This record gives sequence, C-alpha cells and structure tokens, in this order.
Amino acid sequence: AQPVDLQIFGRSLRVNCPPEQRDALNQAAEDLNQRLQDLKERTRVTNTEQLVFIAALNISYELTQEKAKTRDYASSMEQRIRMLQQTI
Amino acid sequence: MLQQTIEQALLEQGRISER
Amino acid sequence: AQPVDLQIFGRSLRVNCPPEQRDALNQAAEDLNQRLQDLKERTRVTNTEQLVFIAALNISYELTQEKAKTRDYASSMEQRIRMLQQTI
Amino acid sequence: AQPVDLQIFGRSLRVNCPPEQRDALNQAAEDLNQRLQDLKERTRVTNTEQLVFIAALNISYELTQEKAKTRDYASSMEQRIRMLQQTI
Amino acid sequence: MLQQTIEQALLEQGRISER
Amino acid sequence: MFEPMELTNDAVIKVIGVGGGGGNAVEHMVRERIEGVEFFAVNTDAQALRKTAVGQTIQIGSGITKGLGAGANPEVGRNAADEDREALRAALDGADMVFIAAGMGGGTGTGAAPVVAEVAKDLGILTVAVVTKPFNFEGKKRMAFAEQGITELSKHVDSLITIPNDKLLKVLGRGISLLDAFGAANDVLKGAVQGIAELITRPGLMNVDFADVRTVMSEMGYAMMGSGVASGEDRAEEAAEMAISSPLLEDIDLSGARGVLVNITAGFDLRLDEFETVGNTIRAFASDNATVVIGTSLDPDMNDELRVTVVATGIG
Amino acid sequence: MFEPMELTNDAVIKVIGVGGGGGNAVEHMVRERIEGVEFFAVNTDAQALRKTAVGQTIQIGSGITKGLGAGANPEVGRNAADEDREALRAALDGADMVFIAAGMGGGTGTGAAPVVAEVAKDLGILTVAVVTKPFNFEGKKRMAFAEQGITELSKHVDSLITIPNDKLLKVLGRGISLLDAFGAANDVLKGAVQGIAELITRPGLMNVDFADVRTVMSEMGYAMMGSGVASGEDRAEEAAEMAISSPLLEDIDLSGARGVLVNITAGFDLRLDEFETVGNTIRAFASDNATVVIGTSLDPDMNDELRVTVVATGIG
Amino acid sequence: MFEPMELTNDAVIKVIGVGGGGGNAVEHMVRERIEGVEFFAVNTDAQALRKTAVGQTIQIGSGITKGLGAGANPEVGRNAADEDREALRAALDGADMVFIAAGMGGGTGTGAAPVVAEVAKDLGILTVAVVTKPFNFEGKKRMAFAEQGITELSKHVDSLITIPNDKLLKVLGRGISLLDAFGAANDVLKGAVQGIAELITRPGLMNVDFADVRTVMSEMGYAMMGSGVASGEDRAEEAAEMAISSPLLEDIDLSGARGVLVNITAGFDLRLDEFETVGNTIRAFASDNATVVIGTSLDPDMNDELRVTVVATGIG
Amino acid sequence: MFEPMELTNDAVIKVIGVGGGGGNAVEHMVRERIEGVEFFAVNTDAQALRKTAVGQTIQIGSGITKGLGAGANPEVGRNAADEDREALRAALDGADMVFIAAGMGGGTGTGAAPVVAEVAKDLGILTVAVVTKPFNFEGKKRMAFAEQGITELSKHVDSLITIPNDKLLKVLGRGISLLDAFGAANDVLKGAVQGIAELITRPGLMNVDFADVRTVMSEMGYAMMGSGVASGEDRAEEAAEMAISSPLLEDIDLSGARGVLVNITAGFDLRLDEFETVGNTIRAFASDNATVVIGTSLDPDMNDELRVTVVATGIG
Ligand SMILES: Nc1nc2c(ncn2[C@@H]2O[C@H](COP(=O)(O)CP(=O)(O)OP(=O)(O)O)[C@@H](O)[C@H]2O)c(=O)[nH]1
Ligand SMILES: Nc1nc2c(ncn2[C@@H]2O[C@H](COP(=O)(O)CP(=O)(O)OP(=O)(O)O)[C@@H](O)[C@H]2O)c(=O)[nH]1
Ligand SMILES: Nc1nc2c(ncn2[C@@H]2O[C@H](COP(=O)(O)CP(=O)(O)OP(=O)(O)O)[C@@H](O)[C@H]2O)c(=O)[nH]1
Ligand SMILES: Nc1nc2c(ncn2[C@@H]2O[C@H](COP(=O)(O)CP(=O)(O)OP(=O)(O)O)[C@@H](O)[C@H]2O)c(=O)[nH]1
Ligand SMILES: [K+]
Ligand SMILES: [K+]
Ligand SMILES: [K+]
Ligand SMILES: [K+]
Ligand SMILES: [Mg+2]
Ligand SMILES: [Mg+2]
Ligand SMILES: [Mg+2]
Ligand SMILES: [Mg+2]
Repeated sequence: AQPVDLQIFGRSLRVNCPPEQRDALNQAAEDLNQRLQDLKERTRVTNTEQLVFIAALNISYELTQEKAKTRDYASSMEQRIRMLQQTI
Repeated sequence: MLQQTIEQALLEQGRISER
Repeated sequence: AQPVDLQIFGRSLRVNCPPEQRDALNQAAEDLNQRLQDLKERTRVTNTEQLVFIAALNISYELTQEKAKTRDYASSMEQRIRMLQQTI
Repeated sequence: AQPVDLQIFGRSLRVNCPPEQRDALNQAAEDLNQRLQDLKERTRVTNTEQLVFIAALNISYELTQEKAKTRDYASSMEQRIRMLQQTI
Repeated sequence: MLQQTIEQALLEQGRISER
Repeated sequence: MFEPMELTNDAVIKVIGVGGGGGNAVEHMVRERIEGVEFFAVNTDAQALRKTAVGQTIQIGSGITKGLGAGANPEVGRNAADEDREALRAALDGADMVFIAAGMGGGTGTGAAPVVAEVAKDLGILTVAVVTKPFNFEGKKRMAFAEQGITELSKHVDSLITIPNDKLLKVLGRGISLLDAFGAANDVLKGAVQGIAELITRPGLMNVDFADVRTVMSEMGYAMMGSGVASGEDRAEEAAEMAISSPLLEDIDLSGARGVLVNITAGFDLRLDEFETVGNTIRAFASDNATVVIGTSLDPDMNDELRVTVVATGIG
Repeated sequence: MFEPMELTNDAVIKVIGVGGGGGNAVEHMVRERIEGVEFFAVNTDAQALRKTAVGQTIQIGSGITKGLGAGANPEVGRNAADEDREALRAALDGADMVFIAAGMGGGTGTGAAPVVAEVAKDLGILTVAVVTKPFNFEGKKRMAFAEQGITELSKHVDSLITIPNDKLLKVLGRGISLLDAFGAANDVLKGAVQGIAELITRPGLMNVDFADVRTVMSEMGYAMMGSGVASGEDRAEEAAEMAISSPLLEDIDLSGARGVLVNITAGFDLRLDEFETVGNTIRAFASDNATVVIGTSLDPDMNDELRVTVVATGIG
Repeated sequence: MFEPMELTNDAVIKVIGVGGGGGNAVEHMVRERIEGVEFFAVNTDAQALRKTAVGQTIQIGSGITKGLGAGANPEVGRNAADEDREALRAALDGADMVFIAAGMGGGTGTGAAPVVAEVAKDLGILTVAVVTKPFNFEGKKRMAFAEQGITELSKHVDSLITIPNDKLLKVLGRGISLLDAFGAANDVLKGAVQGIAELITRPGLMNVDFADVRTVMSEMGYAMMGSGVASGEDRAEEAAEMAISSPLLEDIDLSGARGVLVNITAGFDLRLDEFETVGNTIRAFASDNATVVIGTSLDPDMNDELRVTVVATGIG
Repeated sequence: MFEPMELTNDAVIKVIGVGGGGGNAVEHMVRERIEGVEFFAVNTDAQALRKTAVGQTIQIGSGITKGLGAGANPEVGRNAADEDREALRAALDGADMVFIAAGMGGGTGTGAAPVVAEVAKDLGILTVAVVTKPFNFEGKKRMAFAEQGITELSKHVDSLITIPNDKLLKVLGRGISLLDAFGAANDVLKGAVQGIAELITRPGLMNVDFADVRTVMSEMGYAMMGSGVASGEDRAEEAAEMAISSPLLEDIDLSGARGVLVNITAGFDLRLDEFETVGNTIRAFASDNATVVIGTSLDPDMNDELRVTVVATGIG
C-alpha cells in the first residue's frame, strides 16, 4: 500500500502504510528518533545492537501505565453515571 | 397465566424431541 | 454423491457427501485440524502415526460427556411437565 | 501418567491417562472400534489409510449436532426461569 | 406449591451449569 | 453422511452353461463360491436343469422337445435356441461381457452356443466361449459335429477357448477320479472368469480396466486366460510361468497372440526386479505387432504372495 | 497499520498429471507436501481419479469413454482431450508456467498431453513437460506410440524432460522396491518444480526472476532441472556437481544447452571462492553462444548449507 | 444348549523381546497381526519400551539403570534381569512354550536372555530362543560378547535359532531398504511362531500335537523352523523345498538334526504322490536315528494352495 | 486427558565458558540459538561478563580481583575459583554432563577450569572440556602456562578436546576475517554439544542413550566429537567422512580410541548398504579392544538428508 521510506536512527527502513496513517507514522518516527537519540548518551560505550530493544520496552512500560487508566476511569465514570441516573 | 406455560412447554419439548 | 476433496492435517482425503452436509463437513474439518494441531504441539517427538487416533478418542469422550445430558435433562423436564400437567 | 496400552482397529496404541479417565478411555475405544468396524464394509475396496479420518469427521459432526443443543435448551429454560422468578 | 417449583429449578440448573 | 470412497469399478459379467457340459462347468464355479458373477444354465433337458445347482435356469425349446434333450442333433438345438431367443436376450441384456460354456459334439450345446453368441453380439456384448471337444472314443461323427459347431461359434464370438477332452487322459495320470478330471477341466473356465473379474474391478497402481480388455479382445481368435500364484524367493518367475501354462488347452502358440494383458498383484514390498522378471516372461512370447498392456496392483491384503494374471487373444 | 515489507514475488505454477503415470508423479509431490504450487489430475479413468491423493481432478472424455481408460489408444485420448478442452482451459487459465507430467506410451497420456500443451501455448503460458518412456519389456508398439506422442508434444512445449523408464533397472540397483524405484523417477519432476518455484519467488543478492526463466526457456528443446545441497569444506563443489547430475534422465549433452540459469543459496558466510567454484562448474559445459545467468541468494535461514539450482534448456 | 463341537486345541505360547533387537522383532509380528499368541517387550530402556508397538511391557532393572539402557554391559543386563525376576516369572507363568527374541552383542539382551531362559526352564516351559549375531563392522568385542551370551543362553533353552546379521548384506541385494532388510530377518521368528501355533492348535487327518513338539524339542541343539506354501502342478515339491530353505540362518546341516516334525496342509484333493514327494523331501536329509513325525491336515478352507511346515531340532 | 506419548528422553547438559575465550565460545552457541542446553559464563572480569550475550553469569573472585581480570596469573585464577566454589557447585548441581569451555594460557581460564572440573567430578558429573591453545606469537610463557593448565585439567575431566589456535592460520586461508576464524573454532564445541544432545534425547531404531555415552566416556583421554550431513547418491560415505574430519583439532590418531559411538539419522528410505558403508567407515579406524556402539534413528523429518554423529574417546 504505497510503500513509504524512513530514515530512523541512522538505519533506513521501508514500510507500507495506509494513506491516512502517514502523518502518524512520521510523528512516531520523530518520537522513536528522539527516544533512541536520548538513549545513545545514557552510556558512552554499550551494545548498540540492542538499543532499539530498550527503546521498545520503555514505551511498552509507558503504554501499560497510561493504558490501564483507560479502564480505570471508564469504570469509575460508569459507576458514577449509572448511580446518578438511578437517583434522578 | 400459569395454565398456558405448561401447554407451550409441551410444544418446546416436542421441538426438542424432533431435535 | 458428488465427491469432494479435503486437506486435513497435511493429508489429502476424498469423501463423498450429500450437498446439505457440506458446510458441516468443512466445520468438522476445521475442528479436527485445530484438535490435531493442539495435539502436535503437546509433544516434541511422538508417534504421529497414532495422533489422529488420540484426536478421535478425545472427541468420543467429549461426545459422551455431553451426550448423556441429552437424556438427563430430557427425563428431568419430561417428569416435571407431566406432573405439572397432572396438577392443572 | 501410567501409560496405558490399547489395541484399536488392529493398530496398537499407547496413551498416558489419569486414573479416573481409564474406563472412559475403554468405552471410547469400544465406540471407536465399532465406528471403524462399521466403516470397513461400507465400501469393499477403499483407501483404508484414510478410514480413521472419516471416523473422526463423522463424530465431529455428530458432536456439533448435539453440542448446539447445550446452549439451545439452556437459553430457553433460562429465560423461562427468570421470567417465572420475576412474576412470582 | 407453584412458589417452590421455580426455586428448586434454580438448584437443578445449578447442577446443570456445573455439569 | 461422510462416506469413505469406493475404489471398485462396476462390471456385469455373465457365465452361461449351454447343454449338459456347460451346465456342469458353471455348476463347478457355483459350488466353488465365486463372487461378483451372474450364473446361468441354458438347456433343453428339464431333468438336467432341475438337477444342477445353478440357480437361474432357462429351459429352451420347450415346444419342440417337451423337456427332453436334443438327442445328439445340432439342428434340434439350433431350433430350440431360435424359438426362445427372446428369453436369451432378456436374461443376457445389460451385460459388459459374457462367458459361454458348452461341451460340444452333441445336439443342444453344439447347435445352441452359436445362437447365444449371435444374441450377445447383436446386443453388443463382448463374448468369450469356453468349449470342450469330445473324447476320442466318442466317435468321428461326434467330433465332426463339434468341429462344425466350433466354426459356427467362432463366427459370432470375440475370443474362443477350446479344451480337448482327450488331454485329460494324457495329462492327469491314471488313478484320477472322473470328478477330479472334470474339475480340472472346469478350472480353466473358473480361472478365466475370476481373473477377468479381478482385473476389471480391482484398482491398481498401473491401472488396467475394461477398456484394455475390449482393445485386446477386439480381434477374433483363440485365447488363453488364467492366473498364477507363488511365494518365496522366486515368486515372480513361478507365478509368471504358472499364468502362461495351459496343460489342458489345445496345442497353442502364444507367439501368435496379437494382444497380451498382464496384471501383477502383490504387497507393497513388490521389488522392481520382480516386476521386470514378470515383464520379461511376458516379452518372451509377445510379438512385435501385439498390443501388450502391463498392469500392477499393490495390495496390503496380499501378505507375501504374488499373483500374475495373463490374458492373451488373437491366437491362430 | 505499519506493516513490514514482503520481499517475495508472486508466481502461478501449475502441475498437471495427465493419465495414470502423470497422476502418480503429481500425487508423489502432493504426499511430499510441496507448498506454493497448484496440483491437478487429468484422466479418462474415473477409478484412477478417485484413487489419487491429487486434490483437484478433471475427468476428460466422459462422453467417449464413459469413465473408462483410453485402452492404449492415442486417438481416443486425443479425442477425449478435445472434447473437454474448455475444462482444461478454465483450470489452466491465469498461469505463469505449467508443468505437464505424463507417462507416455498408452492412450490417455500419449494423445492427451499434446492437447493440454497446445491449450497452454495458445493461452500464452510457458510450458515444461516431464514425461517417461515405457519399459523395454512393454513392447515395440508401446515405445512407438510413446515416441510419436513425444514428437507431437514437442510442438507445443518450450522445454521437455524425458525420463527413460529403463534406467531405473540400471541405476537403482537390485532389491529396490517398486515404490522406491518409481519415487526416484518422481523426484525429477519434484526437484524441477520446487527449484523453479524457489528461484522465481524468493529474492537474492544477484536477483534472478521470472524474466530470466522466460528468456532461458525461449529456445525449444530438451532441458534438465534440479538442485544440489551440501555442507562441509567442499560444499560448493559437491552441490554444483549434484545439481548437474541426472542419473535417470536420457543420455544428455549439457554442452549443447542454449540457456543456463544458476542460483546459489547459502548463509552470509558464503565465501568468494565458493561462488567462483560454482561458476567454474557451470562454465565447464556452458557453450559460448548460451545465455548464462548466475544468481545468488544469501539467506540467514541456511545455517551451514549450500544449495545450487541449475536450469539448462535448449539441449538437442 | 445344542452346541457344535470345537476341534481346536488350546495352547499358551509367549514371545518375549529382550532388548532393542528383540523388541523390534516382536513389534514386527505385532504389526503383522498374528493371532493366538501373547506378545511381550522386556528391556532396561524406558524410551525403547514406550516406543514399541508391543502393548504389554516389563521394564527390568529400574533400580540399577534408572530407566536407561545397559550401555553395552552384559553384567549390567544380567543384574537388571536378576533384580526383576519376579515380574518375568509372573508374566511368563502358565505357558506351554515361550519364544525369546534378542539381539546378542549388547548389554541388555546378551546378559538378560539367559536369565529369562533360566526362569522359563525352572518353571518347566519349553523354550525356543531366536537371536541375531552382530554385524561384521560392529567390532570384535561386540561379537565376543554375543558369543559368550549365546553360550550362556544354550544352557537354559531347548532349541536355539541363530541369525547372522551379516547374511542380510549377502542375501538381500544391494538396494534393499534397512526396514525391509530387518523385516526379512524378523520373518524368521514370525514364521517359526506362526507355524508352531498353527501346528499345535489345528487338527489333522494324521494328527500331530504338542506332545510331538515336546518329544522333538527334548534335546538341546540348534533348530530351524519355517513354512512353505505353493500352488500349481509342482505345489508339493515347491512347498517342501521352501519349508527347509533358510537363506538367512547360519550355515546349518539338516542331516545332523535328531528330530524332524512335518505337517502338510491342503484341500481334500491332496493326491497321494504329493504326500509322498513331501515325505521324500524330508527323508532326503533326515538321519536314521532321528525321530521323524509326518502330519497331514486336509482343510476345506484351504484352496488349491498347499502348505508345508517343517520343524527340525537337535542340530549341532 | 488422553495424551499422546512423549518419546524424548530428559537430559541435563551444561556448557560453562570460563574466562574470556570460554565466554566467547559459549556466546557463539547462544547467538546460534541451540535449544535444550543451559548456558553459563564464569569469569573474574566484570566487564567481559557484562559484555557477553550469555544470560546466566557467575562472577568469581570478586574479593580478590575486585572485578578485574586475573592478569595472566594462573594462581590468581585458581584462588578466585576456590573462593566462589559454592556458586559453581550450586549452578552446576543436578547435571548429567557438563561441557567446560576455556581458552587456555591466561590467568582466569588456565587456573580456573581445573577447579570447575574438580567441582563437577566431586559432584559426580561426566565432564567434557573443550579448550584452545594459545597462538604461536603469544610467547613461550603463555604456551607453558596453558600446557601446565591442561595437565591440571586432565586430572578432573573424563574427555578433553584441545584446539591448537595456530591451526586457524594454516587451515582457514589468507583473507578470512577474525570473527569467522574464531567462529570456525567455536563450531567445534557447538557441534560436540549439539550432537551429544541430539543423540541422548531423541530415540532411534537401534537406540543409543546416556548409558552408552557414559560407558564410552569411562576412559580418560583425548576425544573428538562432531557430525556430518550429506545428500545425493554418496550421502552415506560423504557424511561418514565428514563426521570424523577434524581440521582444527590437534593432530590426532583415531585408531587409538578406546570407545566409539555412532548414530545414523535419516528418513525411512535409508538403505542397508548406506548403513553398511557408515559402519565400514567406523571400522576403518576402530581398534579391536574398543567398544563400538552403532545407533540408527529413522526420522520422517529428514527428507533426503543423512546425518552421522561420531563420538570417539580414550585417544592418547
Ligand atoms: N469335461 C466334460 N466334458 C463333458 C461333460 N459332459 C459332457 N462332456 C463332453 O461334451 C460332449 C457333449 O455332450 P453333452 O452331454 O454336454 C451334450 P448336450 O447335453 O449339450 O446336448 P444333447 O444332450 O444332445 O441335447 C460329450 O460328448 C462329452 O465329450 C462334463 O461334465 N465334462
Ligand atoms: N515411472 C512410472 N512409470 C509409469 C507409471 N505408470 C505407468 N508408467 C509408465 O508409463 C506408461 C504409460 O502407461 P499409463 O498407465 O501411465 C497410460 P494412461 O493411464 O495415461 O493411458 P490409458 O490408461 O491407456 O488411458 C506405462 O507403459 C509405463 O511404462 C508410474 O507410476 N511410474
Ligand atoms: N536384525 C536386527 N538386528 C538388530 C536390531 N537392533 C539391533 N540389532 C543387532 O543386535 C545387536 C544388539 O544391539 P541391541 O540394540 O539389540 C542391544 P540391547 O538394546 O539389547 O542392549 P543395551 O541397549 O546395550 O542395553 C546390535 O549390535 C545389532 O547387530 C534390529 O532392529 N534388527
Ligand atoms: N579461538 C579463540 N581463542 C581465544 C579467544 N580469546 C582468547 N583466545 C586465546 O586463548 C588464550 C587465553 O586468553 P583469554 O583472554 O581467554 C584468558 P582469560 O580471560 O581466561 O584470563 P585473564 O583475562 O588473564 O584473567 C589467549 O591467549 C588466546 O590465544 C577467542 O575469542 N577465540
Ligand atoms: K482395474
Ligand atoms: K528471485
Ligand atoms: K494338531
Ligand atoms: K537416543
Ligand atoms: Mg442333454
Ligand atoms: Mg489409464
Ligand atoms: Mg538398549
Ligand atoms: Mg580476562
């Protein structure tokens, strides 16, 4: 689906994307570039062949924390809204 | 009301029997 | 009666079926494919020469376990409906 | 779990079974033996290497036919029981 | 007598559901 | 209903015993319990029809002989066949190929087999006639009538098998019972019928079917049909030589055959050299202008046995 | 959704088993579970069609043979193919290249393979035909029919592979089973099909694709296709000589090839001298006017193995 | 109740496969569906026991090897057999005659077969041991262990059958599969067991029974057992020479046999000269001081097929 | 629940990389994804431990070196191993057989491998040590330290594999990368480990198991382990000569081996002559007093490949 080309962390990639997710892909690319760019100087010498792995587990953890809130506040708002319905 | 529930239960048991 | 092809567990089969049971045959094929796939992943090295035998004994036990309920609840509901009829 | 030995359709098998499912396995073996024994003379000359496959598809369809009734009568009786609960 | 039939139906469907 | 496939062809084969000798030959197969074949008994003699163990009977010429035999008159047999041609056609209709058995030299068989053959040919049925000559001591007139009848029979058949009844004395050795000698004679027709049936119906790795049978018997002539079975190290050679051995048949030249049909049946352990040896045995006599068809049928039923069935037609 | 790229080409390849021998050869591949290829069985014999594990079947000539074989008649096979040409066209339409398998000498395969080849050619499909000659002991007429059929088949196929069935007796060695002897012959078609498919679809460092296949098969003539695999120190040389070894093929002269197509597959440790040795093996026979195309495909999947696939066409 | 009479004797025959080779030999018979016989697998290796198609197993030495093999140590096998002697006695009790199969040379079979034989002899059971020597390339020490084990086995058996594993290379032919080569060796034990059972149970016109078997096995020595089947004109001679042919057995001298037991089985048409020819074949090698018993069993079930079973003991 | 059988044995095999060279050799296998084996890295250098892809690490001597290397001092390595013997015992406990990898000549590996070997032997674990000598240019003192360390290591290992690091310069060829040259040496340990594991766990027709491994490794001395894979016509011979080829090992004499263990793996089409050729290859060097065990494992997974694994111990 119109394969797009990206240059992320000095590593050319090729992805095919739906036309409507192009700008989301670009912004995800900038977020990933910045995350790995900050991960580079966290340590002077490391196993750079693993760096994108940590750049992915970190956002996995960051997704879990702020994703649990989706059900958290949904349940809280649900109980409050049904109860306000039943009173009035 | 209770008189007809058993009567329709017979039809339901029949459709089970042929099922 | 209009012979049809099947490809099940990497082993081609030819069965003739009435036209009205075709979709039932397909769904039985998928159920058997999934059952034998779960059986293969259950063991590392086994006798695959007998795997379909296990896949049939398991489904026969799973058939009887739920088939006995057929006359179980049948007799229960027959006796209840006779007695209710006799009262009113 | 104490691997048991079976001799089904002239084909020795070895299965490990929990002690409580032993008799269920024996009766399953009898059912399978009878099913394949009836499948043998359905045709004089056939691809006997496939016979257990039909002996398993047939019972798959015969299991689905009775499996659908599990939810069928359960749902019908459940709506009846809640509604008579609510009236009285 | 009609009050208890549905009450015992719940127990018998308990034994169905666990079955 | 999910059903396993049926890999067996459908064939209609009829065996007709015309006269006393043919009735005996067919009753042999009936008593030996050969499956898949329709049995018949056609005669002028009511007593012979009532005595035979053949189930279906067709009494011909009940209005010319009143239930008696033709009395060594070929003309009476031909007339009795012509009278009841409708019954012959009705009982012989819807057949792929028939096997007409008749000991010839007398009145009923000699003059009635050509009429049945003509009925089959007009109906469009492949015909194989298995007949026996009279004994030497039965006279010259008996042999002359048999030879004339065989000419008339060859006029209306596709392949004809002739068994000289005088070869029983030379081959079987003294002390043999009459019943056993006659059984040895009848085994020729039994083996032919059973081999053809098994070849036509049962499948094979290198399939040979009814079309091969039709194309090898598409030319009139003498024929030999039989099967051989062997085990052990030399099973292939022994079975092949048994298949093409006809001690009781008339002196026959296999090299003159214009069509050869071979089927090898064995278990899955059939080695390639065994197939080659059977093929070389068949090639030992097959001519360069003959249509040779070699078939194979690996069968798990055959434990350690090898069976070879050979059908050769067009001879002489 | 962000999806990873798919670097696999798309190819439509059809293998058709015409007659009993072709059906056997195709069902060999079916039982061996080769992916990415469509399987067919075209026959006149309903029993053989219902026997085979080949999935899709096309019963031809149901109105001329009524479900029976052609009976060793090439004319009947040609007529049965001409009757049902529309079914062949419909099943064979939309294909890049077909592989027609047929054991030649009989009626169905011999007379029906040229018709399927003609259908493919006038449809505009590159065609490769893999056929087997009859055995020595099957007669002179069987061989003559097969030779005439191969002459007819050469008119509508881009490349033709012929396997003399008599080399099984000379190469495989005594004691070999019939099933294994036939499987050895079936492996020629299996190797050709699998090698061509892997060459066309999967990518490479020095990419060779369907266009190279088309330009090497633009010259009519005999062909050889196969693959070799090796490990260890001499993996390149061993695989190269394994790829161009055809024990079961007819006596062939690789120097006469007008087109050679080679694909080397290995892991990233493939050394330059190994590539050079494979190239030298290919140059050892390639002529000066032949179009030689050498491809390479470094694959992390190949742990320490080296595979060489060679396609040589235009011979003789 | 009006009960038709049963003319079949009763016999308890046990076949024990000790070690991997014996387990393989017994599993062969299990897969070939031989009826009326008990099957066992005795081993130290849990994995081999769980692999075999032999249903009932007896794992020996679970406290000395912990479910592993004996590791080519005959002493370990003997100790593992001595540990679980009660299980062997319990499973082997109440038997008329046992058939112990083991491949000598290793640790389990070599050191464990004499213990099972000792158990059977102490229980008072006729014992026949069918063992295989190691291959030539398996070393001098393997053969030495096997020879010592066979010497130990000769002490507690009644008749011993030895199959040199090196004759498979010489007899079977270059190209035979390993599975078929091993099946050829397994058929020696299968034929011995099936022939002995068929002789003991089924009646006969000149009845031979278990007493004759006991009186011919009443002396230690090498033995040969097998059956021959034939049809056709030379069925008697072919079957007789097939029964006394042992291509895979060690070079044996039938003239040294001190007990010969022959059973001819055929249909009611069995001629007197056929019985005489079988008797002459047996007399060709039987010595003057040997106890020769000739049995006959006319069977309406049997076709024109003829079977000859020969049991010769006391050799060497 | 009705469960299918599991025919796979259970084995505990541990590979320990002691020092920098051993850690490199182990992480080679880690990166190559070999299943069923536990991986360890034992070192004094914290930086090297944190570098390696080996998951489980055991930093020894943290109180004598403070996380630094031993500095080419064998005594420091021995002291650092003796300090943390409990961690080695705990990580190495409950193991059937360990594979200790260490590049010898330095301080950590040279002085620490004998301590780990002593721990394993005291625990009662079969031990195999795979070590590399220093290069020629690394000096006389480095080689002397390595030789003394190997003498110490021989006291506590059942079989020892030595790889002269100077054969990389002579065998691999000018232009090979350092990474690939070191990977060639690492493949010796990888092949040994993978072959032994595959032999111990997966079953076979002629089963060889952990007991055979124990009885062939009961003799102290040098050893060679490896595997060969081949296809095509000469697959058996090629695989056999590939299995007993050790270009990178020290100049070794296979005829001096006191124990040989061979396992042949192939598909069901494995012919008898192929098994015989592998056996003859093994017999070509095996001595008359060596315990030779030949195993076979027919596997449908092996499509047309043939793998031969040879373990020879007791050398020198
Ligand atoms: N091999 C046999 N040959 C027979 C047998 N019966 C007769 N024949 C031979 O066939 C010849 C024909 O005699 P048949 O009695 O069969 C004459 P059929 O009854 O068909 O005619 P009529 O009785 O004259 O109406 C006779 O001369 C014998 O040589 C028999 O059972 N077996
Ligand atoms: N390698 C093989 N060659 C075979 C096989 N079957 C047949 N043949 C050879 O091919 C030749 C053609 O015979 P077939 O039976 O394939 C003829 P087909 O069925 O296509 O035509 P009809 O049955 O005459 O209609 C035959 O003479 C054999 O030499 C087989 O399975 N493998
Ligand atoms: N004909 C056959 N001979 C075999 C077979 N397996 C083994 N053998 C032969 O028998 C010899 C003994 O090997 P086995 O594997 O039977 C040894 P066993 O398992 O009884 O003892 P351990 O495994 O040492 O505990 C071996 O050297 C071969 O020459 C087989 O399947 N068939
Ligand atoms: N084939 C290989 N040989 C190696 C490798 N690393 C070292 N060596 C060889 O092994 C010898 C031992 O050196 P190492 O660095 O392994 C010594 P180690 O770290 O175990 O001890 P210290 O660092 O002295 O505490 C060294 O002289 C080399 O000849 C390697 O990755 N591969
Ligand atoms: K057929
Ligand atoms: K490509
Ligand atoms: K008896
Ligand atoms: K094993
Ligand atoms: Mg009469
Ligand atoms: Mg055909
Ligand atoms: Mg063992
Ligand atoms: Mg260091």
